[PDB]
Amino acid sequence: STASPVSQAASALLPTFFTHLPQKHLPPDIRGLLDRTAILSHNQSAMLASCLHPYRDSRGRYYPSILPFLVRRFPRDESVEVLRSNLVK
Amino acid sequence: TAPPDLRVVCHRLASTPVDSLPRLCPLLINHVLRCGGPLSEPQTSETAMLVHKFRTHITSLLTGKSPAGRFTAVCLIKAVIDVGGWESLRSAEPWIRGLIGVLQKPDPLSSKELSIVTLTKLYILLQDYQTLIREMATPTLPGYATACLQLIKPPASGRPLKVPLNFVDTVAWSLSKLVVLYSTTMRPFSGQIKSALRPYIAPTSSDNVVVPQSLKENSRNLLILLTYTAPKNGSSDEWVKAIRATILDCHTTADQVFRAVRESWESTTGYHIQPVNATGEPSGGGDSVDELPPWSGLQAGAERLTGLLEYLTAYFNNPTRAPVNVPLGELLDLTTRLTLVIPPSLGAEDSIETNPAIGRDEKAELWSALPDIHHAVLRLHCAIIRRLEANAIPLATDIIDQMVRVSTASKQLPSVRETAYILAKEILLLAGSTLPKLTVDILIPLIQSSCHDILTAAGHASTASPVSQAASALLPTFFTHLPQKHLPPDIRGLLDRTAILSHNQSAMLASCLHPYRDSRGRYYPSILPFLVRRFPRDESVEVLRSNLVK
Amino acid sequence: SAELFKQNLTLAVNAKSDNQRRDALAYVTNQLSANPANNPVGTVGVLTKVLPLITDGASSVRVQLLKLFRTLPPQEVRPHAEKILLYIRGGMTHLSNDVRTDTLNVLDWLLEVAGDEVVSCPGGWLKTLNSFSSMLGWNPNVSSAMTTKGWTSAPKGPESQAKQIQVLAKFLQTGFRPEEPLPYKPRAYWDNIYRLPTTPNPFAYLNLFGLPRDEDSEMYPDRMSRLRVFDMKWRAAITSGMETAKKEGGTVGRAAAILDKALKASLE
Amino acid sequence: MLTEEFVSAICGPPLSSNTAIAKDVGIYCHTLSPSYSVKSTFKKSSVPVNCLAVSDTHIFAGQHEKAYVHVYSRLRGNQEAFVALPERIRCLILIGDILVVGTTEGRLMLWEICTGRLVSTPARHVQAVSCVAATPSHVLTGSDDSDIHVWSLSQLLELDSAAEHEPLRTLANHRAAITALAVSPSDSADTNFCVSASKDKSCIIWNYQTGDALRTLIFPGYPLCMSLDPSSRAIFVSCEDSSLYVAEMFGEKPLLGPGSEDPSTVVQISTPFGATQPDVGPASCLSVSYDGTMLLTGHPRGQIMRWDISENKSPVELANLNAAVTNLIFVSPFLTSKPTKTVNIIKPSQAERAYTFTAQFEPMSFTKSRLDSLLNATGFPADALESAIVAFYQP
Amino acid sequence: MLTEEFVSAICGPPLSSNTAIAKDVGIYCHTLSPSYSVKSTFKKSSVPVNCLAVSDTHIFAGQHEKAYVHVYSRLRGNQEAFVALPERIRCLILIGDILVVGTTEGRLMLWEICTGRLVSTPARHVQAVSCVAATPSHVLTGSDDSDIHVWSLSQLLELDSAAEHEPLRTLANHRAAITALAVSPSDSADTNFCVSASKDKSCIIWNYQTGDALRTLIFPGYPLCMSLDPSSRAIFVSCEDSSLYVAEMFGEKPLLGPGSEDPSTVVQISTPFGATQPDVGPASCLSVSYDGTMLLTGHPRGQIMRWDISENKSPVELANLNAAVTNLIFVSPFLTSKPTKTVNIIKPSQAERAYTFTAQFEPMSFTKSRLDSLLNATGFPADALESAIVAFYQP
Repeated sequence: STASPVSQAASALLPTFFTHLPQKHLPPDIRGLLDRTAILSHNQSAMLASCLHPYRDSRGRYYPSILPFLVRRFPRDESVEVLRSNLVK
Repeated sequence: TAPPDLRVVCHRLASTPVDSLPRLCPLLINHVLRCGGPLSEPQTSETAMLVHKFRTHITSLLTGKSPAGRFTAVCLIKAVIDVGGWESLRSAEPWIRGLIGVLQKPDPLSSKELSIVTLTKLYILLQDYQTLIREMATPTLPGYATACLQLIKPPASGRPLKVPLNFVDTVAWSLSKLVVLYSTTMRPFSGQIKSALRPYIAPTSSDNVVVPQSLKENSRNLLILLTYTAPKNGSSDEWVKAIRATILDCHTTADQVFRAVRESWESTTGYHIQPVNATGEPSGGGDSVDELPPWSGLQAGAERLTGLLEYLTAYFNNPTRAPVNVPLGELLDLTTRLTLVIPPSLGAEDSIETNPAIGRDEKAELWSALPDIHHAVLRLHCAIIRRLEANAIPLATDIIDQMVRVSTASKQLPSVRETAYILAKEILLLAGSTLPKLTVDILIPLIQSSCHDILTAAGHASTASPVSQAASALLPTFFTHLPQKHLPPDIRGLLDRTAILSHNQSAMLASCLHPYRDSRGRYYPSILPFLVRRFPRDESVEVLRSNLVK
Repeated sequence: SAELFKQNLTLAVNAKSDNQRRDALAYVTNQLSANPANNPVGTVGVLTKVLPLITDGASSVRVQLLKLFRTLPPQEVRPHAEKILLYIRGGMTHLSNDVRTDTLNVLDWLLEVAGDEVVSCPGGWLKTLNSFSSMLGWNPNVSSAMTTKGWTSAPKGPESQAKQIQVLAKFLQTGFRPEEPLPYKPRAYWDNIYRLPTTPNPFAYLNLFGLPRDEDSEMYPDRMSRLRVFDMKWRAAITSGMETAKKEGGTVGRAAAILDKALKASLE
Repeated sequence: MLTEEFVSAICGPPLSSNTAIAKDVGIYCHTLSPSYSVKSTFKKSSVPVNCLAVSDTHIFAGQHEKAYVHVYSRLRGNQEAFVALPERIRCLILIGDILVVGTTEGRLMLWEICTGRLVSTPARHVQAVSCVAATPSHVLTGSDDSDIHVWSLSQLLELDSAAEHEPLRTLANHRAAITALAVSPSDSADTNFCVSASKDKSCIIWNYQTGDALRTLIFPGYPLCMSLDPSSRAIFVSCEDSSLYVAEMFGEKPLLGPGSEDPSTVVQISTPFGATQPDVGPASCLSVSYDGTMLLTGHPRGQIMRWDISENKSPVELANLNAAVTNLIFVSPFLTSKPTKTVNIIKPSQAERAYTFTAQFEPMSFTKSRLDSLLNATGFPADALESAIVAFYQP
Repeated sequence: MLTEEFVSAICGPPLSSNTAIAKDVGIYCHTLSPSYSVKSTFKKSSVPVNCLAVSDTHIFAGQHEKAYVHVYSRLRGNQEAFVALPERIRCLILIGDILVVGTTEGRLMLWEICTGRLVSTPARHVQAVSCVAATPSHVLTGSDDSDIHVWSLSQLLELDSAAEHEPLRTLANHRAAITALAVSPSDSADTNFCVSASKDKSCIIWNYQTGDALRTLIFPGYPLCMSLDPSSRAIFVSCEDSSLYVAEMFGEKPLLGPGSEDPSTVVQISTPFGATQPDVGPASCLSVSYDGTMLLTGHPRGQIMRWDISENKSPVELANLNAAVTNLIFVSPFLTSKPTKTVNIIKPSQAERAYTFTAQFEPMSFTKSRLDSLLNATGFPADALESAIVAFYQP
């Protein structure tokens, strides 16, 4: 199906829900829905934002990173090339 | 309890006169698109009564004598087939014939265009449901095709075309959308389309008709996709034969265009240049059906060659039904021939070999005509890169040479520079990380020109320009997909300075990710303090700040 | 010894003799108690073989399964709670009261070794509430099915009911335990990105490769959402149940007293 | 719904007399998620280690003993092609629509399946080429001569190229035959790496574009098979001691990165993540799932193990295919938009011809028109409506 | 390649009786690159430490022991305002259009220079607010009660909020008066940090959104001022012993990161990067250039000292101002396109009025049209040319 303007506006808003929204007040189901939406929509900005803004539980343990999906969907994009900066030397 | 949108629609349709109904069309369409529920409800409630009255009033407007009512009916039918789903699809059999009758009757051109768009949307939406093609699309489609071909068919040889070329564009676009889905039904109509779209493929200045660009593109797409209607699965054979005929027409036109310049080009495919008469103006074309309309004059030959190159571009812009044999070698040979003839610098016309019989005016027209031909060749190369992706790696070396030669021949034309930047970005993204030292050295003037354009647009030698945008898109690629070892240090310094002064975040990220290596071995400083101070809260800049520093 | 372990496990899961099965299971339990490393097929394999056997008609054989469970390593039990809990659903569902009691003991074991995994696994909360309310007879769905339209019918052991209410109260307090945060780990944020996940069954909340989950099968890992769904759907029914059990009195009344304490702490 | 699939290839005669499992079937196509289920079968193939390649249109399978490759069409579910290569095939991978074949003679063929063009490199390896990895830019060939050669793909494949092809670099700090090669997906000159396993019980992490050895790891046994995790965090290797070893590059003692030690320092790895019983055998092949949480290991006794790294150290048997499972290749559950479709494959041939490309052109809507906005918009656009109304009311 | 500029402020009476510099002039504006010269002057002010703020249009300067802020119009060269405050100023900073002032009574004040609002907070501090720092979301105030309070900007600047404002957290591990505060460029919850400096010879690096104290640093003397390097790698700190120290957070041993020690373990810095003579005195203020290669200090005897961080050369005197250089603020060499220009400011008034925002609207093309493309494009676009020709030839 084609991309509707409402879908494009929501896709432009999806990374912002990670970058500029407090994740400590966010329910876990909404975080899971956001991660599912990013992965199944192939939003590399949203996947990078979810990796860089992890979700803390009530325990204090971070959730696993989306990153295995991002590196397999966009293996050579700038989003993963910036995450591979620890091997630059 | 019916929707208030449906009540508003029914009340306004009942009260508003038909002559003012087109002015009331924009709000009615919004209300119908809001009416999603009852229109999709299959067949008592007030919702059902109002839906039945609304459909009856639509049919009354469509079958009425009022052209304004017909226009309102077309708009409402488009809205209903958009919002109502399969019930609105199956309750639309008189609507299709009414829409065709709108085209047949002397209605205004906007109403005809909207009827064509509505009918195309109908025939596209019926492809989901296999039976509705059989009862509904299949009988009504030949009448629609006959009406369209009657509208766009020339009335007489001594009479001009009645409909506007912008309307011919809409008809060609609709047929282009329908051939891919209904090849068998409009197989008999393929003969009339090929005669109707013949002047609009490669129009010249000798045709005395200003042909629209969208009409040209849609005619090219339609005559390329008309191979779908080939009987006995002859789609691939017709596609290959047509593209090879186009290449041959390009070569025969290029003979008459380049009769002035004595060429050192040789053909790997085996094409030999026919002799061209020295006397008279260069002429080409004929009245035959298979060949394009005739042209007179060297400039007209140049637009003929440019139009044929854009038709070859449309070949890679359009899909195919079956696997086809793409003549990549012939296309590469054609582009090599068209790029081996280059405009000179100031005073190098004596250096470039020319035929003695050709006059100075014809020469000057030729060297003015060459940059547009080179631009068309570069656009064709960009289309080939886009379609083949990693399959143009075998062709990667030659297109680099042609691009560098064209850019160095005409580095003063902003359009040629912009196209060179786009093609350079595509090629360097494709196969750029393994380019040798010689290729890196010969693409250095492109780097200098791109940095100069970016700095000129940034003001640190202006405003936004397409050339500046193309160069700014190309700028991170010089760090990501170019060998840093083969780059001279001044080139790297110019690139870093240009990225800093243009505040290009992607280029600065790439420059921080790719430190520069010299022969001595000393670490050149990174431009990371500039990137952190200009873009402090960016997520990738934070990762670079936390990783490269460690 | 590994071949002996495999053949004894196979005879325990396949043989028709209750005495031979109980002796083989006692042998496996003895080797697992003497050395947890003496497990050639692994804890997952042992669980996969012995979990269909929890619905056995032999109460003594079920007792040796309980002993084998209690000598299995809890840290290896924890990642595979969902299959054990589904077999526990089958044990709750089976009509035999002795099988129900032994499966209640197995559920008490599984709660003891892994409370958080059971209350956070997919379907671990609301389907458990379905099972408890079904075999306590406080189910609103069962009550609505029994009730008719228009008609008004007349209004209508102890150790088993006391055990059921005790296990329900323990499950409720386990799901509603107060939680405290961990201290600050200096190198957790970067290791979360640059290292493999150490959480058992990661990406379960995504459920990308699984069946779509309704309310019953959705995960409720945190206490706030657990309390939200519990107050939305199951407060009043088991409230009436604990009031009825209080009116019953006895050991059922005592189990109702622990249930009342747990539900009052939940209301806090 | 997302379903994860994998293609298995078996070799050799059957080892048990089972009438349920057919002998002549060589290739299986399975679903791992949500459960094990055999989707499809492909007939008459004995495919050794590293001779299977899977793409969305076709499965390429080099044959044991014979110098043949069987091409099967996944779209039509049949055996499309019997292609004969000039020499013995030892390893076979696919990059794009270009098949890389490493021989026993030491040669490499690059066969473009759409143009039907075969490019043969000179025998720069003095013995058999064991393993090959590829990127869109480079090809790494590790052979039995303790040598790994790095080749430029764009240099290897050109039109009218007559110069003899030469590797860019050679990495020869190994001292035994190279068993396995894996390459990070990054093509950057500063972040790329490859990891190589050889018979000297050693794995070396290299920067193959700069020719620098980043890290050396030593195992108790020589590694038979290797795979990186998707997110490049760890290496999963099997050994001849039937053990499965994990090596994380960014742990508390990092193999790579800023906190890592000197490249001359050699790390000893002796802690095994997993072990298989000798009746199952050592892992002949290994693959890693899309999420990276699971990894499949194929053993020459016929069993397939699934390993859940987080959940269970002990493997779980999916099935027994009654033959030595030499290849397991995962398939991505997401559909990737590719501008051309390779329906049929042009056989390799040596003759004079114009460079012709054979593929089906998919619809990508590269051409955009203003009528498409009216067509794809719900209702009509407001400007289109109002322009139509104005031109309608105008005479 | 760039023209850097910096503004200095002087305080107190002139130390020398006779000098070429005017005794009246209190604020100097200089160009550092490519040559040192005084580009402009501003007449009458006595600015204490951390009481200067520079924008693109104005310079705000608090007075010494007075409740006065002198506002100078940088785009006109004169003094525009003599703005009075309810309490005397200990510190002031500028963010956006809000002037954040830490007073002598323990209060935080926010003056919106474009609207005229003056939001005051209850005295959560018990002594004078020594230093203040601002993020786009938070305001950190460190006072002499060894307490740093973190406030949220939105709930501070809410229009109709009449409830008493309260800090979110209290970063209290220090034992003496907080001298200095610096904030990382990052604003995310997990990647930010803030570095304090107090009179207990200590500097603590905190995460000001979680409250955790990441690192503790002991200096031989109590710090006076710090400055972060542009890459957030080094913390330049002036001390009482006339010495500037460089603490490198992410160097050979990471203070913050994966290879760091426990946060409880304290790191001591004892190696001075630079030293000044007793006649020079300890540096009253520090600042780092835009490139980060160059550093400037202000000294109570009037001299400005240039230090080369990269070359590690000896410091050089720029000029002597005959009075204590309390504040030195660099200006960014590049211009950021700000949507509204504050030509004039509104004095703080407490009265019943509608919320009015006063600024000038700049032309930056928020609207677009088909005719704008015709104007901006060189010649006409081909499609518009073609449409014009068709409309012309149409009868």
